[PDB]
Amino acid sequence: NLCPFGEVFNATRFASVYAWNRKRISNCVADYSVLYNSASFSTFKCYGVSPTKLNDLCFTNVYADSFVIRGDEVRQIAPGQTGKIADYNYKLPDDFTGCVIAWNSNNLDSKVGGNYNYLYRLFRKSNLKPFERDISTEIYQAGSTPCNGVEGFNCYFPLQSYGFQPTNGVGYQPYRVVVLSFELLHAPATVCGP
Amino acid sequence: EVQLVESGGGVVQPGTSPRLSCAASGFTFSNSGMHWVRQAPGKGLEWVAVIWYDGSKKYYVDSVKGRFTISRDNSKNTLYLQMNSLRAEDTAVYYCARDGTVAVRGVMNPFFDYWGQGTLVTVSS
Amino acid sequence: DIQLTQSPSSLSASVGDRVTITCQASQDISNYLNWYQQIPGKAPKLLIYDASNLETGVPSRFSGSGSGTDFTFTISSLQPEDIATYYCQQYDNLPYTFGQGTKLEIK
Ligand SMILES: *[C@@H]1O[C@H](CO)[C@@H](O[C@@H]2O[C@H](CO)[C@@H](O)[C@H](O)[C@H]2NC(C)=O)[C@H](O)[C@H]1NC(C)=O
Repeated sequence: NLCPFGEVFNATRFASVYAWNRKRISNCVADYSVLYNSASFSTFKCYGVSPTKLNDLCFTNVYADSFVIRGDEVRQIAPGQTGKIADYNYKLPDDFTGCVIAWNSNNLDSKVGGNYNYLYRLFRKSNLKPFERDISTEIYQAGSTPCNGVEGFNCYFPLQSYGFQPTNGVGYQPYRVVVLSFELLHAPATVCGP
Repeated sequence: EVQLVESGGGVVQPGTSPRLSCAASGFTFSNSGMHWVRQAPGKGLEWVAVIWYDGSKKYYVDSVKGRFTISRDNSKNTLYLQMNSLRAEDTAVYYCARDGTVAVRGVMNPFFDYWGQGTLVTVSS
Repeated sequence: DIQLTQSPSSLSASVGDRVTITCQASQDISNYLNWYQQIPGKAPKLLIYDASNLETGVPSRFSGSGSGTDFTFTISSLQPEDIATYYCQQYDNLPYTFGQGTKLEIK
């Protein structure tokens, strides 16, 4: 079968940071080969299962989250790491049992004239719980003098655009992050290598 | 090849509104607002005011709210600040610094990366 | 309403000594803070943005860390050049107060 990873790797579209797709794969053999051999991977960090032994473990469910984030802040996608991403829009469980892959992709997202297409969550009322989607548009409400659905001194739109340019630098420039999560359940295991 | 030039200060009498103007050397100026900070003569520095992405938001210091008017001429790629009124505490040096995170549509540069030069605005009669 | 407070407010370390200055902020500030290099009558420029990374151009000796409500800024081997004042500022909440200031001296 050899279920492809290109559906989540080489797809031209990417939910910015919060509409991140949650694609589950089943009844296949990943083979985890191209994931390790490729030398273009900026970051390849795994927790728990060692990188070499992935093919030897037969799980039952595998999730492949995908998105893009500021290049400098890629480190924030890790267990037990707080900041302005994990704390507001996409948090990972402390006892995580998966891998995270980060690519440097400038030629594909940083347009010469500038790109403002990709959105970014900044403001929220309460902290975020692990593995939850927070697609939202309601205007931020500071509290006292809560205004209404309008922009004012205390009231702000809880979204922003990265504003990518070709020559921002190593940081502040597109990165492409894919998080592979493995889960084992009482149901029979199906996903593993040769 | 980035730098910023300020001017429009000096001996200023009370009740006047001199034009404190600063301009940029070269970049996508229209896509990056800025801020103005004030350096007390020997104490420290707090602020002056803010200018947003498309001249939309105009925030000021609470202590001096409603007095200063800060505007931007995008065509000239310059920023102007006027002085509606003065007290004895406005004897500082004004710096104007660019932005690029949590200040403008599009995060490009780290907050307060360059600054540049200064203008002395001591007020007396 | 944000209030900043730098504990030391004055240092005098040896040329080859490691100086670990600190910055404390009220409420929560998350991961938005910067440190500055105020030489008398000069632009403060920048060393560390987000309190976790050094801007491209500053010497690699300096470093920073911290989160939540507390941050630390470490200088490894300060040369006689590094005798400027240092300020810590947050930029998260619309009122972005500016740190008090810490005069650096030589023993
Ligand atoms: C996505 O596209 C890239 C480039 O077209 C593929 O890169 C592969 O890299 C391997 C070595 O790592 C080489 O065989 C080729 O450069 C590419 N393979 C093929 C078959 O073209 C990448 O493999 C694609 N994604 C996936 C999941 O295969």
